[PDB]
Amino acid sequence: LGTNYLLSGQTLETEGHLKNGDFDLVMQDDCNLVLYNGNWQSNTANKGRDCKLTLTDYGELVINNGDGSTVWRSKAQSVKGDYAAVDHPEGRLVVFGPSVFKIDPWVPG
Amino acid sequence: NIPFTNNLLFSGQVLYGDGRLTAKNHQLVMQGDCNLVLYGGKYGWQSNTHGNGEHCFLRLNHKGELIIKDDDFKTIWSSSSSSKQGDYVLILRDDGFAVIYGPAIWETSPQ
Repeated sequence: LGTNYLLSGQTLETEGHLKNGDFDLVMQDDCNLVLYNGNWQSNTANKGRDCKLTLTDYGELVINNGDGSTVWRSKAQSVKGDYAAVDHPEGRLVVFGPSVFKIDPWVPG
Repeated sequence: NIPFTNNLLFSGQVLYGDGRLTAKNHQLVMQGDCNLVLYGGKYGWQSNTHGNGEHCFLRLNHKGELIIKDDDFKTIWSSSSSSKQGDYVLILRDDGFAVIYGPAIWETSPQ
């Protein structure tokens, strides 16, 4: 996983975090997603155990508990494609996408 | 000004004079010779613009296009990726790909 971003198709697990500067986004053991120093939380404390954050290929963030039930979602969706949720250094998690340009160093020239 | 993060470039930020993004095994460098180069495995990449301008800088705008300009604002290189108006981010990802995502569709806000 990246330090400060989550991509479409990736999972932030229980105890996982994204960090940028003093801001620390944690998918906590109590199922609450909390952005330390950012005054924000999903407010899902005690709505499950073994919770995981994902990001859909429509740009929606989704928290699911340990038995697959959706406990929270960001609601905003856009076209189908690749997205990234990034911890901005001013202290906000922002969903950007779809992708629009790619530089690929694995192939010629 | 937006504070710098090593693997990101947000709309409005600029790189120049060997400023670069850095991630695992890769660097994307806006060199003092006016060439934008992605260093690291396998092949790497370049804009192929060595010597084409003086004091060039890279900037991402608010339609998802990345531009190299010289000191007089002549275009040296463009990503040709112009899109909807908004906030974008260039990520030099841990897998080596540099990808422009946007616009922003959702954000947390203080509660």
